[PDB]
Amino acid sequence: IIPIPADSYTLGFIGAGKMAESIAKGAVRSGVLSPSRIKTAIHSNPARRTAFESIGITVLSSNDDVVRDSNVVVFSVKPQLLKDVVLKLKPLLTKDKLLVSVAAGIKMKDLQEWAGHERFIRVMPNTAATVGEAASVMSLGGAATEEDANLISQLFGSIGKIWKADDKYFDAITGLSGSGPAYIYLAIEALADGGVAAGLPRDLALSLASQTVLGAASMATQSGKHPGQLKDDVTSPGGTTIAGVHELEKAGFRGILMNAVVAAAKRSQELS
Amino acid sequence: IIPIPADSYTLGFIGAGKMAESIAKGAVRSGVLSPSRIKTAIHSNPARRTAFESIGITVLSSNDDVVRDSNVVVFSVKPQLLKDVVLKLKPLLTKDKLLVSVAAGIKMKDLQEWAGHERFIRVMPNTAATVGEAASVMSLGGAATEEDANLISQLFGSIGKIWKADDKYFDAITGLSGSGPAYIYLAIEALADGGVAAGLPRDLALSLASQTVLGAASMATQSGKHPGQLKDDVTSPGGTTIAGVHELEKAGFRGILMNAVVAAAKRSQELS
Amino acid sequence: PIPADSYTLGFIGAGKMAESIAKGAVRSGVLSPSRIKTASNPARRTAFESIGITVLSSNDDVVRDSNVVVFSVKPQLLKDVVLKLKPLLTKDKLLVSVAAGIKMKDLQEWAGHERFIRVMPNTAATVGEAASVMSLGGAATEEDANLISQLFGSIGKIWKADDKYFDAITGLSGSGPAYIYLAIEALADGGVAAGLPRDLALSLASQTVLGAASMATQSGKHPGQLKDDVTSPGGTTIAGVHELEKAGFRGILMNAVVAAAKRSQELS
Amino acid sequence: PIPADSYTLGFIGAGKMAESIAKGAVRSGVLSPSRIKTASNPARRTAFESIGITVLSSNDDVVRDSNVVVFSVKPQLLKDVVLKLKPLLTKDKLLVSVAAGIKMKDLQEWAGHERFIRVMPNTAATVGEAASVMSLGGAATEEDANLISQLFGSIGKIWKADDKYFDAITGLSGSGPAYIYLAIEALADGGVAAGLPRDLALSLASQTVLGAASMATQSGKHPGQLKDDVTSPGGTTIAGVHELEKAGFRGILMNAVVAAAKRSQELS
Ligand code: PRO
Ligand code: PRO
Ligand code: PRO
Ligand code: PRO
Repeated sequence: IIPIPADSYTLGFIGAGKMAESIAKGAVRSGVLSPSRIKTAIHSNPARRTAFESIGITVLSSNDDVVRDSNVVVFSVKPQLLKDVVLKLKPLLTKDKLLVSVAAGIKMKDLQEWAGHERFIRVMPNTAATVGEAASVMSLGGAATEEDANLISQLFGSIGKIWKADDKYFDAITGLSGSGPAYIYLAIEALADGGVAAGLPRDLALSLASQTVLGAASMATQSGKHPGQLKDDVTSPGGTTIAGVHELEKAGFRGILMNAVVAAAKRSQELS
Repeated sequence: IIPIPADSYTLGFIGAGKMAESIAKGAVRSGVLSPSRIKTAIHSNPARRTAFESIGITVLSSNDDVVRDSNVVVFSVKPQLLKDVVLKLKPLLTKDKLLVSVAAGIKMKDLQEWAGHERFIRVMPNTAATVGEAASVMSLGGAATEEDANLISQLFGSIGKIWKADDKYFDAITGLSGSGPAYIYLAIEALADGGVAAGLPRDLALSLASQTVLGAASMATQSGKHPGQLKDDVTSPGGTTIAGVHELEKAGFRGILMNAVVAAAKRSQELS
Repeated sequence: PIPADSYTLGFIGAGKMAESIAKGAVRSGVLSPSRIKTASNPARRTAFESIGITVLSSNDDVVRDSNVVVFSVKPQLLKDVVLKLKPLLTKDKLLVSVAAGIKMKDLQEWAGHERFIRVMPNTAATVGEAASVMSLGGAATEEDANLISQLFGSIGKIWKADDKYFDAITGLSGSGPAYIYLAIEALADGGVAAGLPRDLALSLASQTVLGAASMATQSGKHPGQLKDDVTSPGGTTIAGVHELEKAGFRGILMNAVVAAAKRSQELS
Repeated sequence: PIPADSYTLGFIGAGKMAESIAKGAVRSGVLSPSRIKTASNPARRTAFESIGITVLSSNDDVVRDSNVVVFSVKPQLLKDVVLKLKPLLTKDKLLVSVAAGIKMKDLQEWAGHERFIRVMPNTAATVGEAASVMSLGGAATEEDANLISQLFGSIGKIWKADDKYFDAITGLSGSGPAYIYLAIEALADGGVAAGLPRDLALSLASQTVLGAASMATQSGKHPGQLKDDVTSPGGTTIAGVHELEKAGFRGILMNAVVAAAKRSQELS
């Protein structure tokens, strides 16, 4: 358990999907890494190979060599495949390498057993990694150090925001930050549909819906205010806003979003 | 109707509230122009005076003089006060001066009648101007030129996004981009409450809710995809996301947000 | 490997579905009636003979003379029919089941080999607009799959899917037509409620549904984008869409598919 | 009589609908491009020229050279366009409006005669599956009606109805497609909710809806009878139907048609 060189470490991606690509592009764009310090492996796909080569990253032909040449290894293969991929690589997963999983649903306990050591970090990002606005959370294996954690905070700080949480919260986090985008995509469509129902042109309605939601969320993220206080700031007496809010409350809007989160968290638990 | 000098115009703020401050700071930050080209008038308030002076803007003691010395005049007084303010200034509101109103609910027809001419532009921003992510729309008076329009698009561009729309759409716009932030503030709180209901710590739940909403909206604003396609991208077969979406649909979630927009638009129309 | 242009096809079970597949294959020229065989009912006999197909008197002989065998007997009877024919079901013969609810695992065990394809069509086979899905046994080849794609392309559209999805498919493409029959009737009733004559209302409802689905199948657009294209500002379409959304219309159709899939699973 | 086999057709308004009609009429051989003429975008010129149709530079000349004239300009513009052309709108020329919301009474007053037919198509014209209805001006002949049935039979189906029904028709065939687009999406979402892949779920949802509607349009059966045909005892289909009925599904689609019809009436 030698510390990972903060400025000079090499990063290996096992699994070359969208999420790996988003992390690699983000890390390069923000200067956390240069492409020469990143490796990935691809077998079947010439298209995925292009995506990585086109940003200056060397694509090797085996997972084995990616691991050998990497200080930090990020596993992003489909969850059902991960176990076998880890077991295959096990002899090369020496304790001087920091391992990271972004696989949905795979608990720390299992990651550590498969790898045979506890220098492992688990990250659950979400779909907004693509535009650098992910909501990510990380949990630490029993041998992951504070310096390991900071290294991974910096890496994933390049695709959005990142927080720390106990592994036991990850089902619930899945129902909120993992699944929540889709609740907001519905909301944006419905707002647009509402604008059209009130007489707006479709393109304007949709533009305004998206940006209105973006704006409100930015107010929430930056203002340091409770959401109740933000709602109080825009609800003028007997005005348009409070009329709309009242309809939401009549229908139990808040409860409906609570139910979604809860059901999704419950499904996450059931999928084990 | 001489064109406004694009590089050398002077700007006057009648009404020195948060919205005027935001536009002024933004314009200066982004280099659209220097504080020396900007004037505002304040009577009662030494605190509002500080806010403007502290960014290098000269505060005069009368509205009359602000207008005299300005090519472009932005009215941001409370809507109920606007009519009387305009009527008082009317002799000074000559056709060579481009007028702009950010007042909620005041129609172009009325602006033009009060001012006695048609070189008037109406801008309806929303509350996210504070963090530079406003959803704004502009309508043009009968004598406002394309160049006038561009001058305003550029002036305002510091506070968010701006779209052009007929004045007749503005009641409805109020129900969507004006009032919509409060719908999202409810949504953020409800998502947080949902996370806590599923076992998450409050601070994490709130941080995730806000950033999950921000991320989704960013995906919608940048991706070029229909919201339905974005939802389809994140709904894995039999997964957590679709379970949550299903609860939203069972409850008529989209129809509720439509009802809010429509009721708010209806209230806007009733408030005249 | 089955001869692509000269194979013979045998139908075990001579019901509506087998008739539809036979007629479709002939109409479209995939097959000539002389290349088709099938095996109490004089009326069913007529249906096959009337399109030029030879009706034999035993299942055994249909199998002997066929490269490809399609089983369309009632599901509860299939096991015994297959076990009876087993000695004749040699590996050079591609077997196909259209039986509702019978898993690939079971088909393969009954036959004693894995050169088996499962197809689940739906009721619209009758008018050549079936929504069908196929799963492949462990020894079914790509060429076997293409042969069956071509055969069932003659009665509608066909897609590939893992056998494990077949319960859920049943709740969507199997059961979905009924959801649409209710919708057509309710649309007609709606037209009448708004003052239209009944015959017109019904004609419009059916052809409106047909037209919309054709737009969906051919446009390459997401349904949401299609809905956006027709929803004029403050117009008639959006007013109607708003009533749907107030009532949770989407959710109700999701519930139907989910409950039907759950029932399919329970029926094993 | 308009010459049934040799008439020339003129499009005043060169939007999507006019393009769909022109392409349909050509594809099906009702017309050759040389027998069609049209007269706001240099891009729209390409769309018509690219299928062999001559674009003229004035509405006046389109009319002069046409036996049959189809008005597809935006409804608010139609009155002024007709009034401008009035001296050229002689009684030997059959006039047609596809403009939403414009009553026969008004069309006839603007044109100064009653040899006018009104057609309300819907969005599925683009794929040749429109649901259209026509009403006849006081001087439109049976032969005029047949000519227009044939023309619009090239973009889907067409029925006759009194002008007074056109608000309600709008709520049903005009607005209905969107109801179906929501249905298709919801059925796909339902499939995914039951475990299906998205692409398969969507493909199946669209084709299932297309198939069902084809059964309705071709079978000659009442929708209730078609629902009875697919609802097996205690099976998957009836479990899904039951969920629909628990929620009042039929009523919701009735509400949509009614509210849309009401809005059409309000938009005058
Ligand atoms: O609550 C209201 O009426 C004002 C107007 C839109 C934004 N807030
Ligand atoms: O739907 C699912 O299961 C995955 C996990 C969260 C986002 N998509
Ligand atoms: O939404 C509307 O008003 C138009 C007319 C029917 C189809 N779309
Ligand atoms: O209702 C049932 O169970 C069968 C299966 C789908 C079509 N009808």
